[PDB]
Amino acid sequence: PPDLRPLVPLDGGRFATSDLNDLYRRVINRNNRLKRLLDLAAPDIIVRNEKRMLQEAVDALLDNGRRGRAITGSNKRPLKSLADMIKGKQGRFRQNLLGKRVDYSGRSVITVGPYLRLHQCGLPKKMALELFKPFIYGKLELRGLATTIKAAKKMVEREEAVVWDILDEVIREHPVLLNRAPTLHRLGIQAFEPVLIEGKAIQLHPLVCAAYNADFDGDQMAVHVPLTLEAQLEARALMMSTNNILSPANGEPIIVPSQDVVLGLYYMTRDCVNAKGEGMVLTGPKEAERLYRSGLASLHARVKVRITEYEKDANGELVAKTSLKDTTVGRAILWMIVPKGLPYSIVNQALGKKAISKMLNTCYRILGLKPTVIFADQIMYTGFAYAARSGASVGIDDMVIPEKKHEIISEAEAEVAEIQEQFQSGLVTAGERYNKVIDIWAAANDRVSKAMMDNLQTETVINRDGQEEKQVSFNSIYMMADSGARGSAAQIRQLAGMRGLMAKPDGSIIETPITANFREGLNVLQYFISTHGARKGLADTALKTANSGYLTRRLVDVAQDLVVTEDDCGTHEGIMMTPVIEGGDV
Amino acid sequence: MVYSYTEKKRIRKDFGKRPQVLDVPYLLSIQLDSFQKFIEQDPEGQYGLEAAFRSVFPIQSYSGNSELQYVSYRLGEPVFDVQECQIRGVTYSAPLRVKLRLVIYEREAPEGTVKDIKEQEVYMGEIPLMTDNGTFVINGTERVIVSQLHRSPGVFFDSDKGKTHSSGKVLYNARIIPYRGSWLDFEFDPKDNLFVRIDRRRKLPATIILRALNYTTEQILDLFFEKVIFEIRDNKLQMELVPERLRGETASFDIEANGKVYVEKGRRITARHIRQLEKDDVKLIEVPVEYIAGKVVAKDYIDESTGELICAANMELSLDLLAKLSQSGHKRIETLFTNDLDHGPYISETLRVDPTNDRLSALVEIYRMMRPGEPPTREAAESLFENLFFSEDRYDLSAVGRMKFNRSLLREEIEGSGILSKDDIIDVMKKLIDIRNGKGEVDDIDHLGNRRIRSVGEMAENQFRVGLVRVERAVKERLSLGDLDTLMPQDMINAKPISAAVKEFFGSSQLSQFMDQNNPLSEITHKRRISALGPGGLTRERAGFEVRDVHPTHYGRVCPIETPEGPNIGLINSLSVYAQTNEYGFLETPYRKVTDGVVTDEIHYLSAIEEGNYVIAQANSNLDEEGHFVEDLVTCRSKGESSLFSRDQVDYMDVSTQQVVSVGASLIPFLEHDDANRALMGANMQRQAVPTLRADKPLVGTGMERAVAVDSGVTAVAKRGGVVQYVDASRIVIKVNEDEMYPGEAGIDIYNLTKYTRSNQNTCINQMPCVSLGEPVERGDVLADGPSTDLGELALGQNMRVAFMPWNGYNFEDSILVSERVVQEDRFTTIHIQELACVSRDTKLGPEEITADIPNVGEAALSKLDESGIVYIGAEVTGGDILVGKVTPKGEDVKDSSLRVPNGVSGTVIDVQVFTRDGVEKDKRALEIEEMQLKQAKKDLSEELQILEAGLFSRIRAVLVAGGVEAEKLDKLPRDRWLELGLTDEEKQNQLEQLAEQYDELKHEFEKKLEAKRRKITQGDDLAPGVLKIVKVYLAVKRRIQPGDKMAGRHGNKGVISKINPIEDMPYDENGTPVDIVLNPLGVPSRMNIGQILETHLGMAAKGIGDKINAMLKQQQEVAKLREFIQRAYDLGADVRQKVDLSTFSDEEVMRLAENLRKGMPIATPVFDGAKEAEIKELLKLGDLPTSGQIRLYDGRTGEQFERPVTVGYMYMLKLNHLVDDKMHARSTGSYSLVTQQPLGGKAQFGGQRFGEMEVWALEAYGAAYTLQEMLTVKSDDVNGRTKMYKNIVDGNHQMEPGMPESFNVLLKEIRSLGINIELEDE
Amino acid sequence: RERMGHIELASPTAHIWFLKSLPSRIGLLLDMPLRDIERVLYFESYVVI
DNA sequence: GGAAGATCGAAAAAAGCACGCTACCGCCCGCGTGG
DNA sequence: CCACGCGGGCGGTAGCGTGCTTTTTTCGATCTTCC
RNA sequence: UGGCGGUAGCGU
Ligand SMILES: [Mg+2]
Repeated sequence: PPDLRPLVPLDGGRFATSDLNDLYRRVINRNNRLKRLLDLAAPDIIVRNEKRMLQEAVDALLDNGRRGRAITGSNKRPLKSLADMIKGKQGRFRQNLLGKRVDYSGRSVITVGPYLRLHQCGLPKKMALELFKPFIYGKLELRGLATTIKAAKKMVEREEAVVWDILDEVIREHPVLLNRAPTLHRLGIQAFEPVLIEGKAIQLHPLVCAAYNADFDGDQMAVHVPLTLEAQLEARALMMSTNNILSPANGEPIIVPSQDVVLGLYYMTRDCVNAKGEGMVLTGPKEAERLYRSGLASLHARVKVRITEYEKDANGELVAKTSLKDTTVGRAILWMIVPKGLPYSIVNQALGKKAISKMLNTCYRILGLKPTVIFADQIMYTGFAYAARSGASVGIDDMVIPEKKHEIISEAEAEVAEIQEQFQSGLVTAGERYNKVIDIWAAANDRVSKAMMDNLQTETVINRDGQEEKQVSFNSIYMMADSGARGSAAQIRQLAGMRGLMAKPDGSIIETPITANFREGLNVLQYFISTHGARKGLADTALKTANSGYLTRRLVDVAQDLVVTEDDCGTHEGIMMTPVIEGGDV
Repeated sequence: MVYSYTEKKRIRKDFGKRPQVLDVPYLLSIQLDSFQKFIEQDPEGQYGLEAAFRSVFPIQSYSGNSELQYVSYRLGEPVFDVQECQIRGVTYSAPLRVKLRLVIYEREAPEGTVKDIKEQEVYMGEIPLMTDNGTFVINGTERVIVSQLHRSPGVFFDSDKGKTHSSGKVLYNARIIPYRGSWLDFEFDPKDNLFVRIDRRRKLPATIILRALNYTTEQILDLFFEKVIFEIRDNKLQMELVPERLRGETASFDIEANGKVYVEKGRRITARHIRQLEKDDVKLIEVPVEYIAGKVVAKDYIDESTGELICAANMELSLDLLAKLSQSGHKRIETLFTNDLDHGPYISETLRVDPTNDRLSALVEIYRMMRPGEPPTREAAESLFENLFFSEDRYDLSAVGRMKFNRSLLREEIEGSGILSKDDIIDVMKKLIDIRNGKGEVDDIDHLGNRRIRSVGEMAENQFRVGLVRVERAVKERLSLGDLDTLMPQDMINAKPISAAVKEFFGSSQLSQFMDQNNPLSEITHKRRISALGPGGLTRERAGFEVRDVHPTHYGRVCPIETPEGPNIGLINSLSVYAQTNEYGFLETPYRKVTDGVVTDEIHYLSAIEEGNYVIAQANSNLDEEGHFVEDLVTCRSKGESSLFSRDQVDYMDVSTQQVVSVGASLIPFLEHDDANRALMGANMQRQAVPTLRADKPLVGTGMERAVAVDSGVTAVAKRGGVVQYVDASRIVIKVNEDEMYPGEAGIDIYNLTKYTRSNQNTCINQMPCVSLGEPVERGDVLADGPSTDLGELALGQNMRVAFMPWNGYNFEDSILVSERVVQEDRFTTIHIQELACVSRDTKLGPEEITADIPNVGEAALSKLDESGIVYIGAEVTGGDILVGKVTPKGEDVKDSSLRVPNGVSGTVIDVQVFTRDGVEKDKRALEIEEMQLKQAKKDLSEELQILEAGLFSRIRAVLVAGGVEAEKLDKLPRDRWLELGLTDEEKQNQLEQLAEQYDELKHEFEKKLEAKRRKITQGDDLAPGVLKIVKVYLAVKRRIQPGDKMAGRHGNKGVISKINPIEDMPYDENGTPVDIVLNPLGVPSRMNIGQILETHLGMAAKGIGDKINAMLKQQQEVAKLREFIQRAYDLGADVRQKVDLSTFSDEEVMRLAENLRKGMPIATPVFDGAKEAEIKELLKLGDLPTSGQIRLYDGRTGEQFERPVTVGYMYMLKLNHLVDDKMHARSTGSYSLVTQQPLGGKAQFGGQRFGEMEVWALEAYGAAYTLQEMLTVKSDDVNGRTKMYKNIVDGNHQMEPGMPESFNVLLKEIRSLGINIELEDE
Repeated sequence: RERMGHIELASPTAHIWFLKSLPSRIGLLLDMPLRDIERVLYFESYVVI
């Protein structure tokens, strides 16, 4: 049909060329020429050539380039026939049919907003005004402010205050769906209850970011707006982030406190020995908060407080037990936001990342999802506030290099020299020499790492109303390492120990390791050696993305049909289940 | 050492201890040198246009006794200047006028003298010239051609890795690749049989080509195999024994001879036995008849009595065959030695498989293989074989190709013929057989010695040669058919194809790309970028892991750090700082020759191949004052391996510490304390940084910002030293010194700045003068800085007093909280310039006219319009406004097609440019622009006129006072009256007339120049066909910092703005100064960017020093104390290479330096020769700030005190070109596509977001189903559904009508358009 | 958009999806080699009926 | 006893190659006949 | 001497030629088991 | 208020 191969009116008298129109014109010209030749009774050779080139034209029209050369045009490249753009990645079957652009949609860069509840998101005023335009028009028509749609349009472009009030009424409980461009797993798209904010960026909840796998480094979110009641109820029931608490792959919780939040909790649970206010006896967490805010005590002080723990007994009733426990004031403050179901033992720890996750899991299992969401919001607020109050910072002086390390390196060199001497004497071969060199350097690296860890973990020495005593160090880098907010033992080892044995691109280990810390200078050769592994990993991920996408698409296509249709088969046949043992471990 | 006047204003405190022996060369040397070689006359040819002309010409007219040959070529002066070409919008090109000579030889006589010689200069097209800046100007746009990296022509002897055969046996293949022609591969098969493949067609037996080379089977056998002689004389079957031939073979008989039992039957040969054989060195050894059984006979022995051959060549011997030889009487039997491992009998088996037995048969087989489906012809086969390999024009190995061919085969002769010879193939296959036999090693393709860089000149020469042969065909045929009499050689040569090819290469090639003018570093990196893409290169997707790795030979040539992340990683790199190109094209690096133990200052440029032989020292290796290595055992590189070496066994040393990194990566301070990924992407974002309206010097730098700024063309570098005469925001006038005027010259240099000109990325390009009136200048000094430059120093971003601490979760992860004071000072506000175009194309129904009155338009909108019809300069139009009033003729009034402001775009109109075709009536604004340009040109001409006229009138005044001596009457009288003054009849009048005539001649010449400039301005610009008038309007807008904007530091930290917090909430120190930006420390420990902290500390120290200086400036302290403090600050450090002496500077110079240092002293830290922590601590101690680098901050929100000290200091931060206002887009009811009735895409088209396939998958993953139908039909492409949805939402009812998507109907109709019968069943 | 026309070919022509998409449906039905079918079809070789 | 079924190995052809977003360049056209 | 038209390919006695990988088909060449 | 291809670049 003509509309399916339109002649787009280009600027001026020019008309945009269509490949299908050119192919059809070629075919029609060929058919007319063949008809004329047949009518005039041309010699058999001429009509034979005409028929052959008509067949070639039919080849070009039906499927260009299938047999031989594809018929090109002014672009010196093959044209598009029916078959080429029916199939393919850009073909009509999978480009405008399986996934298509939609209206009532937008996109914008995102920023973190701490003052947002778990079920809320921040939408710009302009985005909300543009996306919800028909709803605003309808509400204005109902209100009688605008007599017709044109008047409502004029009022909207004029931006009165009544249009802002109408918009505020519209958005009240209208969820909007937010998603990322590389939506990999099921949790890639979730709905939120938007709230009007200033600025030009979409404020996103911090906890759900790990669900989206989207760091606030310039990533862009895409927002869609449901209209019909069924879509709104889908938004409130299944699109909601609150309902999405357990991952569908392994059942572990998807939301998990991370980064500054957990760090703050760490600073709220570490205990000193001679902190101001030690030995005080308080009656409740309220007095602990009073003392802390008044400046009469420090968060790391160890005191005794009267805790009224509420526990669940038979028939689910709550029983209160009051006991004079020994803890820190920070734990007493943390106890304020804990609901009335959890025991006090879930808080009287160092409050690492895994401890926080376990506490959240216990709260969800015991009290349910509804208290759990509020508890998560409260712990996020408290962690952010007390991380701000902590003032944790990283400095060059916080990076302590173990004193023995240099000496260790020296002895390692001595060792390798001896081994090298053997290869000079012919006692050992080159391969054994290299193996012994690698083993000696690995042992030296392990010793250096152990010495650095021993230096860092318990460096702080404190007077406690008398003689000196040891306690877990307050070094900031050690805080991030132990709390698990960000970083690992390997990274701290690279940071203040030694880089280690780097590898050649082929995979062979370099004979000599990088013996200089990141804190101190790195020579040219060591940096050049590390660049091999850096480029290796970067190229690995770059080529990995495409294969992962292709495998995901194939797996999705394979299992598209399988849905649950019945309750119970009644079959008595099932697979065997035994613990997997590969030998030496389960 | 004496400092330049531009350097005395601000001297950067530079750390580091290693002295520099080689200064940083010209960063744009490669492009300029390549183009200079390409466009210059070469007496020996082999380079540029001369080589192509000599290779192509002359042309024989099919034995027509008439040819034309090259004589000379010349490049004409460009018609338009670079600035004129940029403003007008045309291609900066130069004519190529080639003087040629056609000669018609005498007919009927092959050697007869030429009858007629027609010699003339033909205009053979125009070629684009390249500016001093290193960029080409194509169609009024600045484009850059990157240098490709491709495998060098020659022989590559490699092998498969062994997984192809799946049996653990590797296969060796030798590929001969030419610069032009067909590739030739010799490959081994699993059956140990050689095979030959031409142009990746079906393989053939290797001996087929040998037969085609007119080589007999005996010739091949003796060429590729050794010979053994068997003698049945004396009835003992004695054979000529070679002790080395008996190595590693089990004894099948008793080899005792001369009464000595070296080794007997049943005993495997031993090395002592071979030694005993060598000592005895017996010539011949008796042999049983069974031993010579499997040996193949090389000579096709024939019996003279019978006349028939006993056995053919390369035939396995047999007992009956041996008896036949014995009865024939032949005693000298020939055998081919076939060792199991030392000499593999692959050639014999390959010959056995070969079906062809003669030259004709082999040629027929080759013709069939190359040209399937065609009957074989002997002459056709001969022609095909000769053209495929032995033809000069078809197959041509380049000079670098021949050099590699000879080097790989150890031919020792660098020079050779371009064509491939028989001996070359013989040697190649012999070396392949040697590789198979176990001696020699295969080469590595990833080795940088096997890959060469092709610059712009070589590709331009190749394209020129292609066009030359294209026109050569035409001139050949025209000369062959046409009569040669009265033939004017102009019309044989047609410039259209060659010009089209050149234009296509320079404007649409795979490597010619628009340059990115974000900041001078961006242009420098783009001009020094090496890519592996383009013709004759790798593909973006089918690259492979091995090609994206960094080889150990990349040291000193390719930066391992700078590389675009993504699909192009590894395939695109940046040239090293000191790296240059050899004559053959292979990358080379400087090195210092080490003689004895002392490292001399001699510099040698070592290539990739030769670097692997000598031992290279380390740049960071300690050296004493004398030159010896203080450490006996030093780290070194040898054979591409890093290991410890002694003092004596080192031969070369690195020239400098920064020899490894590129120019872009070398600008990162404290690079040695940063992770490779972090540093790589930090440099990547450093490449993209929009210029701010106030450029601020970086407090912490690496010292090459001066070199980068000078080498880049953004600055205005003076060409001749002198004294500034007239400084202004637009023009600079330089009065050059007495030494530097050419005779008969004004000595006045006029530098015209570029003010608010659009870049290729819609960014501002502004130039601001830095010198003052009366300030002396010297050649090479900067006069006016460009974008992101301050006092001739690169300044990408701004110095912010930042701190590292969490703040209420706003810096949750990598997100940046920015104080409102930054917005107050507008430190990051950026000017963006957009350009809109309107074309008055001529239609068949009628032309288009730009007028003011438009049918049915609001008169209020016409207020911005003028009488001419273009918006006034300086208007504040917004979205939806009209710029130029254009109407177009209608069918059988005028339709309003006037250009309007795109929605969501605003700003101020800065200027309008008009282009008018010749003959079209000029417009009013065109007249205004032309008269403004004429006024500027006349002002420059008058600036020259004033000095010339002053000199001439001073000379005539001297003449008058010498003759008349009425000085008072002279000075009261006007100079024009001096001209007409008469004197007594001698030289007083003669010289007066001779000077008046010169004055008149000067006036006439300058009037002629003014007329020429007026003609140049007035001349109408050429336009596209059918186009009458083109109007371009430039708008500009200031974009300020808003939440969501992307700001990143140099070291690699990224993120977006989270909140513009009012200044009262910022943490404040004891002094009460706000702490400005606050970052998140959490990103530091994981992503290794520790160089941040140190830099931050250093930055703080720098500011502290400046603070002190500022104090001494505020209290009006005397110059002595300021000089002492500056000297103490500069002298700080241990064994620093810089020795600043403040005593030699004058008091004014010291005061100026102190004034420029009042905002902190810039610090230069080399890449690897950086400043240790001790120097930072000492500098902090000098500034009285705490040495720990952490202070006690007080919260401004609550007024409390933070428990732990936090890290604060001044850090350099940039602004990425990733603004938020141009990224947000939202649509409710927009336009729709014609074919699918679906919402469009793209912010510029007001389209809608794309619902991807994974989005549908996730929607099905949840239980939502009505939402999927919303996404699919109602909201996208169901027109009835769309209308009903809109009406229902307006009415308030949220009810749905499913409908039928139009895309499915489109697919149904198109499938029915074929022979398929897809349809609908009634049920 | 849902209205089509027909081109009346002067001579019969083969459909290419049923000819080049392996296995060749025309060749499989006729039980002849694909190369022979292609040579006969493109007006260069003759076939006996 | 030496041809037809089975096998093997090389050649040839088809098919794909994650997702968004941004910017610009060509959407005619040049040579050959009939009024 | 301009407007329609036509077929549109650069390059060259034609053939679409170049450092990916997997699957399917075909065809020639050979090995073998019986009419 | 007309979008169809191609090229290059950017973020995962
Ligand atoms: Mg990110």
